[PDB]
Amino acid sequence: FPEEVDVFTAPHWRMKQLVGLYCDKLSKTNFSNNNDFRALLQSLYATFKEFKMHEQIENEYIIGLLQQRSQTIYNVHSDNKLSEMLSLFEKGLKNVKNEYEQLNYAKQLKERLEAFTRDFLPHMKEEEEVFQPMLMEYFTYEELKDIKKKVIAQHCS
Ligand SMILES: [Fe+3]
Ligand SMILES: [Fe+3]
Repeated sequence: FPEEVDVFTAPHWRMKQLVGLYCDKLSKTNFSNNNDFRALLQSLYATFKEFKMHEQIENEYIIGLLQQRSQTIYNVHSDNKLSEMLSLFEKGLKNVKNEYEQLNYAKQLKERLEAFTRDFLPHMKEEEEVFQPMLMEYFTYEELKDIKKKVIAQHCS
């Protein structure tokens, strides 16, 4: 699809960049060290806050509009369980004090992140492969250009 009407590709480039970044940080983190541990969780909190913003922008500026026009999207836009990811990080930052707790938490953190990323990727793929074509049908080219402008503005501060 032409770039100027593509409402998912650039934002998803950023989200994918962020996934790569936290996967790298996760692999290098020494979970036995409290400073490494906290730094990782603070980074995750920031990243997943941006994920949360991303989904919100989509709901408000894209999906909301699309659902109003198509009338055929019955479950639509998954949730990705971001609030619960954030609550997990918060518990690590607030309740984990020593090495035993850090290493037990780490096992669960890794499992939960793997699960999230396993769902996040297909979620983004569906938007690109299913929603984008639909937008092409229910909006004019110029309408989509304007939607993209708003979407980019919200994503980029
Ligand atoms: Fe989404
Ligand atoms: Fe998305």
